[PDB]
Amino acid sequence: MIQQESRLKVADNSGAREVLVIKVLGGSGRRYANIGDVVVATVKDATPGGVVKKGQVVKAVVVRTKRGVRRPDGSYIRFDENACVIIRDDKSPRGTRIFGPVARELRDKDFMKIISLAPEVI
Amino acid sequence: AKHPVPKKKTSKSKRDMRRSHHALTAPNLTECPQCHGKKLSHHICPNCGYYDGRQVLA
Amino acid sequence: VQGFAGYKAGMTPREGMETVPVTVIETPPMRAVALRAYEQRPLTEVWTDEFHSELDRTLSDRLDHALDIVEDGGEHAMNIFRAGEYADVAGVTKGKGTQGPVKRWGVQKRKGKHARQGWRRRIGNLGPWNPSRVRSTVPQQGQTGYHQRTELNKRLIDIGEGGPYTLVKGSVPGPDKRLVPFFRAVRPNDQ
Amino acid sequence: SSHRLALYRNQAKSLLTHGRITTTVPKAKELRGFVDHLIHLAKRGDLHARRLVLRDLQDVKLVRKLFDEIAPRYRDRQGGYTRVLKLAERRRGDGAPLALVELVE
Amino acid sequence: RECDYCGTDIEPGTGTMFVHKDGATTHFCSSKCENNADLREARNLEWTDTAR
RNA sequence: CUCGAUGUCGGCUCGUCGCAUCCUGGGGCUGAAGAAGGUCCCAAGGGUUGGGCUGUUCGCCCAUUAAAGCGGCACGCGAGCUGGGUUCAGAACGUCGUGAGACAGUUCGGUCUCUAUCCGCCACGGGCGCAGGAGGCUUGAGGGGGGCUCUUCCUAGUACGAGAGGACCGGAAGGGACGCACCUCUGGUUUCCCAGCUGUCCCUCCAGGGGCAUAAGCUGGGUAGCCAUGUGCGGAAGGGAUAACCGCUGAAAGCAUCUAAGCGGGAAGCCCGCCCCAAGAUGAGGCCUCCCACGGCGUCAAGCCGGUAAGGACCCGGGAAGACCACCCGGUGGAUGGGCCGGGGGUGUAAGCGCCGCGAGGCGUUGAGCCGACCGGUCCCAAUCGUCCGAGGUCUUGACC
Repeated sequence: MIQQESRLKVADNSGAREVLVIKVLGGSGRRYANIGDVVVATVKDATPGGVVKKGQVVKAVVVRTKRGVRRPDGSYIRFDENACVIIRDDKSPRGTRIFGPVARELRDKDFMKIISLAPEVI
Repeated sequence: AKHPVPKKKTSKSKRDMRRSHHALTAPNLTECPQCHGKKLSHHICPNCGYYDGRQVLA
Repeated sequence: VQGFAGYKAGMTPREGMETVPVTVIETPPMRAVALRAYEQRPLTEVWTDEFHSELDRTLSDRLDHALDIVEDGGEHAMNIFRAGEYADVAGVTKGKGTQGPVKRWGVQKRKGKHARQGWRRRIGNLGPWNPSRVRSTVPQQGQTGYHQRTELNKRLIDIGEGGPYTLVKGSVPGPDKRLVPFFRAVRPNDQ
Repeated sequence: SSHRLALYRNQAKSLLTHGRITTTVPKAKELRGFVDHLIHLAKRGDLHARRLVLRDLQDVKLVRKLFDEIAPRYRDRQGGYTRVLKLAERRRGDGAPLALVELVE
Repeated sequence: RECDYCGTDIEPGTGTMFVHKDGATTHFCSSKCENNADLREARNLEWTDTAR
């Protein structure tokens, strides 16, 4: 879910807007970017040059996908949207702030940073 | 447009051999319920009407 | 009979702690027919009639403990299989039939611009020019649905009697409910 | 589809009229259940029931005819109000083992 | 709640919950809630736990 | 060899070898401490990704990765597509030519044909066989499938280390692509199951319907089976024989030497093991459980007849069993179809009357109505009655009662 050139907005403020999905990060084969996962895409467009800027080589992760995530709790969760957050090699966000909620996940795959910044984590 | 067609006179022999596996097998028919005669195993007829009920003619 | 086996109950998951899906399996003790030994000479299967009532309508642990229940009179309740264990079951494929090299065998078909052209399903090729006619290699529309399927790492979770029946860890019994299931925990790795 | 029905239709129709026709194996095997089913409705017997049965058959005369007429002659049993009987012969050129079916009586 | 609002409902002692942006939400239910609700104004909603 | 004709680039798919091995293990080497590289010997198992621009391969560029291998087989594949392209006539430029035409200079567009016979491959039936006639159960020689991997943690920040770093060895967990299987949960189906709808023809006027509006006219939704986006699971242990590679015991060379002989070490690799066939492996295998010597005919009549429901069949009724076939369960002492009946599931409270508003409608009765396969009762219905075929126990030798 979310590869080639599927797009997804920001919720942090890094200075973005939306981003194209190059590669699913992990190792060869692999074909999917599911929240918690980390993506190798770029700017489809970003504010008036906050700090990022349109068409900027990038690194972001998974937190919002209407693909529906099956919670080990035989439960089910999804969103009206599909987007995520940028990052500093060091699985570290940039956006100083968050936006739409997210999912335990993150925690499970490292990121607290946002985990709490988040307005609400579902 | 004959891409593929035989290539060597089929050989009567074989040929027929082919046509070999074929064959018939007489109707398994039985004998009348009381109609007395031979019918199509399971049915009344231009001899019957019966079975158990007179559902026919003659 | 060296083993233990019965038929497919069905599947459903539910509960646990995180939650988990399994499958139900029917089988008390389907009696005990002789037992495996090649002693003094060739020995394998005898038959001192003691069966059902219809059956003549057609008329060393594993096997060992057997001796236990196969001499008892015949039958032999199933379930050493206990709390958290790995037998293995061999279902019977599934009358799926003769299909196109499509699902029968993973393969990419008629692409786009021709991925439709009232075109479609149908393998790509056979053998080159010089090589030589054909290989027994490339499968074919190799029918399916009938295979003597099965698998491994078959973990059983729990069981109870009310009717001797078993709960399973992930179903995929192969064949369908009311189907022929045989289990074992063969050369287990999770041991 | 629209044809499966149609059939059942006219066949269901014609039949009730006579109560045992001549169509091939299957054809009959089905016109049964259905037609059959229908019956079970003439049995229910009422505003509704009728509003259905007809719904398909389309035709006072009958529709009523059965609901009242036959229906009764059946009010008692348990489905089966039909006895699908295979036949001895077969339509020509073809060679189809037709067959006959009636309202078990 | 009330499938957020969708007073109808669907899917076992678990169910599921959709969701929107802004820390906003949408616990959920059936294919009669969804679509509709996912495309206009709740108020106006009838059938269910709104225009009850 | 082919011009009584072998259809030629790249692509597609389907791949198959090979090793000079890209990733992967095992090694010896180093100007190797660690770690990471370099050098070369042994091993092909498995595996070796998305795009871009280019008709292209090639190639450069973008993000990965352990890796992103070299090459075979007419630089595999057109009776399997592709058909861009170079390579029909157009026509263009440029270009030479008095010209006509012209060009491995370029540029637009330019008819790839339904019926496989054989051999061959994948599959399923028919023989006939395996010398009593019989249904049920197993062995597997021998074949076939499958083997990869990243990362995270303790051991440990301990060996090493001036330091920034970073181990063999030993052990957890997750994940990637992949394959077998499977619906429970999830999602896609759902040609009529259920519901709303506009246009119209019959319907009797209203209501309540009906085809058609594809083969459903349109929209919302929708079991059961199939099927992924989803479920289990798998590629392991371990055993034996080795590569390279390392040693021991010790000659011939009274001193040394892995060495000919003697004994061990050591690999994702071979053999075994794990699944998948499978004796038509004519060496027709084992075993248990049934059936007994019938008739008359010239003969080693091992030839013609009733048989033995031992037993099977055919015909019927049924199956995620299925092209046909073969294969499975049932054949009224039946639950096998349908039918009905409860049960679930599914559509959103019906037809009618009722009560509010001129009307449109609403509110009620009423979670109504109606229900396609899902779970299970009940002989309403329909598998009646009937046939056919089937054994007898081939020759020699001996071992025991």
